[PDB]
Amino acid sequence: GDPKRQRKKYETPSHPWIKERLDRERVLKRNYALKNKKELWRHETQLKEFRRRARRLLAARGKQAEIERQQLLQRLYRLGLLPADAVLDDVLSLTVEDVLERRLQTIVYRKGLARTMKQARQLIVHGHIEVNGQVIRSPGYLVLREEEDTITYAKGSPFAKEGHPERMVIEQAK
Amino acid sequence: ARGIVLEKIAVEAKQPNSAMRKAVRVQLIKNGKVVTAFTPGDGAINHIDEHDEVIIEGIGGPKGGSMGDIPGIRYKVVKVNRVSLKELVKGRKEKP
Amino acid sequence: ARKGPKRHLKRLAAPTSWYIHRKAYKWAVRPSPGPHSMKTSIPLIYIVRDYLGYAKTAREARKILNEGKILVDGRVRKDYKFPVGIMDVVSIPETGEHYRVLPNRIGKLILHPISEEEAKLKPFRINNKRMVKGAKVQLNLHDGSNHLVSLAEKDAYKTSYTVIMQVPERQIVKVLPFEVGAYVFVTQGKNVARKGKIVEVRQFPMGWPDVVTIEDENGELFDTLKEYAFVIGKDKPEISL
Amino acid sequence: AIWQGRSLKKPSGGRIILARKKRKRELGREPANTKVGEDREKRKIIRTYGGNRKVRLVEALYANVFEGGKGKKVKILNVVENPANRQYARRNIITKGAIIETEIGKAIVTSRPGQDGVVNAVLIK
RNA sequence: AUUCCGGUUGAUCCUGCCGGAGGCCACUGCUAUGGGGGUCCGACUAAGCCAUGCGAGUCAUGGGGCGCGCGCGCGCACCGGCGGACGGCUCAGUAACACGUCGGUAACCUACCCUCGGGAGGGGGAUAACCCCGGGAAACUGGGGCUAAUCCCCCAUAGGCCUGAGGUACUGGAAGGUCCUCAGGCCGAAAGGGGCAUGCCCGCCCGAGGAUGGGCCGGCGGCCGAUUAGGUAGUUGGUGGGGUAACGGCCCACCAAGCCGAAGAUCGGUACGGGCCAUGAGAGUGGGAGCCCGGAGAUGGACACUGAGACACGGGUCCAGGCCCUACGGGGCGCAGCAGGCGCGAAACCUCCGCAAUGCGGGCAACCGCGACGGGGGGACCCCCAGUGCCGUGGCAGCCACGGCUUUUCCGGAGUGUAAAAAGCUCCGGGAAUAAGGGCUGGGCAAGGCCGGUGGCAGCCGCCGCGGUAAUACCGGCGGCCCGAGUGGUGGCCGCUAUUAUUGGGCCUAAAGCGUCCGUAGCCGGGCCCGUAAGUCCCUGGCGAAAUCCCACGGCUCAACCGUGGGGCUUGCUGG
RNA sequence: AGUGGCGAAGGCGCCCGGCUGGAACGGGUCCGACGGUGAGGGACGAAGGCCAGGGGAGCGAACCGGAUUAGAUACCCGGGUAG
RNA sequence: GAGCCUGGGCUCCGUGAGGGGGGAGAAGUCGUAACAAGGUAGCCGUAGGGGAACCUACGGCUCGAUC
RNA sequence: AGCCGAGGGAACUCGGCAAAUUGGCCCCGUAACUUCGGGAGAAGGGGUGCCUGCGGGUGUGUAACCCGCAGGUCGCAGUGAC
RNA sequence: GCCCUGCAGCAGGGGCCAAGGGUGGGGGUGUUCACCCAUUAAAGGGGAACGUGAGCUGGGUUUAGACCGUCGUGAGACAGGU
Repeated sequence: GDPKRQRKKYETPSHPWIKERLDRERVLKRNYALKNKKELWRHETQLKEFRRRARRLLAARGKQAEIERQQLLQRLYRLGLLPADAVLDDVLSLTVEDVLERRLQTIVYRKGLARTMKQARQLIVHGHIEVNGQVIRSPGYLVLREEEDTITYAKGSPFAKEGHPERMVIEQAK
Repeated sequence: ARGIVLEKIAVEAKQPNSAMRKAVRVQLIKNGKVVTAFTPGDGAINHIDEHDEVIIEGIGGPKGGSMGDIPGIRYKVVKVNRVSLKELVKGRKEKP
Repeated sequence: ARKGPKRHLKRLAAPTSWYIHRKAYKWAVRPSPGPHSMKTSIPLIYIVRDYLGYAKTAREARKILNEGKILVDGRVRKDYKFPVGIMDVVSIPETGEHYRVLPNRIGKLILHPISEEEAKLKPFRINNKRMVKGAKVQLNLHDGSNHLVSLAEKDAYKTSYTVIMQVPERQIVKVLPFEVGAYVFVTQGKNVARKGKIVEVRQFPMGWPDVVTIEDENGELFDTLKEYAFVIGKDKPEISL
Repeated sequence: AIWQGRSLKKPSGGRIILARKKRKRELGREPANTKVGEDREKRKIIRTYGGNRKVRLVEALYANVFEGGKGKKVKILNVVENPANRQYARRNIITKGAIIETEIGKAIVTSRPGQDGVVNAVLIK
């Protein structure tokens, strides 16, 4: 036979030039300061996988189905998309905006460590941000629920200084 | 496919169009068979001499065949002596 | 087309019963023939290097083995291809360590630590009986080994009984019979590493093997092959499990 | 060469094409046509597939004749009535199932002398 | 996303095909900053052709010699032992018990390894190295003298095989299979060698079993063709034999007339098979080079020696075909092993470093070797993560300027890393500095009714259709849209397609009911009672390698990747 | 003489007699699922055409004439071979 | 049992004096058979005839109009 | 009127005239074309003696006739001449 | 063996003396002749009752038989063919 090659983790659209879809995606890209459509598409794909799993597992019989239900709910809880008293139908009410909320760039903007999303991106990429003690330079990391309150400036980093000029400008917004 | 040019020619467009599409006869180095190929562009035929070598691909049509108002031509020229017709026609590069 | 026997083993084609990283390298150690089968045994170098950790490389492991520091059933073993299998005792006296080789419930081979008083005994299942020249009886055991007994004491030994022996000298003590209240440990199959008490034995015609019905601690009843049922006691394990 | 490995026709009547060369382990050898000798008896020793041995008897002079437990060694005269081929009694060829004349009468051969190397026989009534 | 849009008319509803719009693979135009991971890179065409050098050795704990040193050691070729039958490459042939799965051998072999039970007695011989002469262009090779062994030979004893007659100890589902006794015969062992030291280590032979690795047999399953209908003559079977490691028309003598086939034989065509892969909502359709298992091959075609194992991938003999050296007397070689060059063709990399890791062989070991393997180098192979600036103010409606900040990337260094390097990682210094394109712009289909030019010519065009002097459809400028380190073009498979229809199509008039009837096989078949349990359903035992698929957790900054567990896959087989 | 009837279809019309095939109705008659369809295979099958033997009134392919007609190898008219 | 020679059987390929049909092509001629009762209603089957579309005869259909 | 003829093999001649070649029996195998009867002994290929032994058919038969097998052996040659 | 030349050489062209020797083998046709092929120094031609049938051959030359075409009422004919 043939061996398997590595495959993409995102899916492209069925028709390229549909106006409603173009408008929606233009708004999202602009507002979350994304570089391409690949990123939006890969987050959409994450959500679609969660939904397909829930659809398959809903009204199924056996031991493994129960195990996998509990695993799915625990994972969504741990990622910060559902609460604990969540049932499996609550997975079908999720949107891509939740998954876009859960990325570093967005959280760094929402805490006040940056004035804008593009500034947040540059901070991350240049190495000025730490999570749970560890520098992470990927603006699509998908922060976990128990890592959020540990996000700060990196120890060795100019912005660690209470008197840096750009940090003064940043704090002036809050 | 690679081939050598034998003769430059012109074909009449089907009605109700009126034009002479420029073309060239090509002998294939694989098997010696002779086919007709189209030269796209405005002036492309001025950049092709005889005994030149040429690269041939499909013209793009229903069921892998003829296209548009051209009668009975199935192929199209891509390269002349290892140079692109697009660039020759524009004027970037020079034919060797 | 192959013109003779193999001398190489690819690591993806290695037995399931091993703890081995199958994608890290291309080759694995091919086991030499010996006391157990390929499906019930592992080479010594994997024990010395991966299961225990006293060496990081094969050269170090081979030096350890050639210095004469590892015993198997009380005998010095220096070949890195030697196969170690079920019920074998691995001993390291410079450390005082003593292990028994057994299977998991998944079907993999593990080392269970034991004491020095129990590292002197090893059980053997009798797999066959022969008459040999001199009107003597040969017992063919589960690790491929053989032991001689007399005529007069031939009816005390049968082909699914178990014999406990002092290992370097091979002296018999405490024959254990296959019966209906005997305590059993399972070595192969879907129910590997389950234990309990024999409840019933059924036979079949035309070459098909015999089946045994067993009762576990919690009262759950299950079935396996008689040749997979290893007797270890009358009502209590003579060894630790 | 004596191949001895496989037939080239199916039981339906169809032709088979051998998809590989002949292997050394498939082959055979020529028959020992054990004959009644005159002066000396001859044996060949043959090396076989696993380093093993066979003994071919090529000329026979004596025979071991058995009569209800007891055995006597005697000399072979005329072969009589080999039922495996018509020409063999004329060529005085001994095989299993042949009837022979000995000093002590007629006997049926029970051994395979091209495999075993001896001629053993049971006396007839 | 279980989807529709354009095209036959002056207008309409239908049938039906073409085209658009998505994915993967290969070639190609234009363009290109960085790191990481992986099973990618002459498979499609020539299983075509060459030069240079490498890819298989090791043992002073088997033996003699010589040399270099200091009775001890270091080296050189030689005799001898083991290995060289694995590894690696390729898919020409093969429609077959070749492959897959379940079983069987009570019809067979097995060096290296394990266990137990037993042995090592007595005698002989030669010859390589070495010395004296050489022959021949080389490839190769003659005579005489001398000498060792774990080299070779003989005798004996153990032991092995055949047959006949008895007995009844063992195993097993089932025995003359093993055991005991007798008899007649054939074949017929061994290195008490080596090291240490005052018993131990490494080896030799016989027997019983196992393991490993194979040979042989059977049941079930897997492409197209009827413009291929009869085929088979050791062919089907029997008796008796030979040969084989072993069953067997495998081969022979004799006796018969059987074997296959319209449920497709035979013949031909095409092709290595599977695990798997691509695609799709699925049912399904198509493929099966790269990783694993199996099979076959080494210029084409045949035949043998040695060995546990070969009719031998770096060995032998012959014929055909080609090539090379030659003092012309004669000799040598096949690149489907690695790197390199030629050619064929649309189409595919360095004549690099190393045995440090994984393994193999040899060796008591210490260690040696390995174009396997590992490491780097080249290449728009597949996948993951990023860059080509950010903030504020004034002016417009993304840009200019002003003022600041940062350094992922860039340049230059020190450590760590590494077999050695390199990259990567930590730190230091400088500095917005070093880094966007391709296609489209009439409708399908997102985007201009703006300028200059040309003028039914020139050109565009998947399809519909534009252009004929006012061009939103040609060329170009300026603007704008899509995607973006990529974006377009050509060819193939899937989907689109309910245009192959089991799910799920049609046949009055659109393509389509044989001119009508009888009936063979097959398919479909009324109601009740009794039995059976083959199909069918449930439960339990033994199998269906790993990789690849889904889920969670853990280790690389996350991720791709790797590991630990739980399921699934193998279209199924078999005991109850 | 029909919008009629019989027949598997093709197709079947003066009267009388003989031989024969099938269907419908009526039926507390008999058998007791014997049924449907039907690949391959077979039977029947308008006109016309062929073989052999007869017959030949009317009609009439081919052909032979006369008109029409720009032309007439046709339509119209008069004869006529096969059938 | 190679290879050589010889007589055989399928398949593919490459050429041939001369002959035969088909398909496309701004545009050469002869007539006007089919669409209206298309100027003799059209069409099926068979047979004969004719520069060519066509004509005639026997049997059939309406997918044929007017009183 | 007859026999042989090295190397060539129809160059002879209007023309292979004349001469040569083949030849009996058994087994195998057999084209186009066809009025399906033929063509056809198509073509083409193998074998054949003597002696020693075994077997079959009919038959009452070591009377007589006919049909097969195996082995040994000699020659340039076994329908050895006709 | 010599002479002239629009004769450099190799060759060509045109003339004089000279008949001692040579001038062949094949394909289609009855052919002589003519045409063609490969060689060759060249492959000259004429006369002798178109040399040579009391030397050979007998293909041709329309005696007697027969067929086709054409001419002729016909019997028949043909400086036509077979």
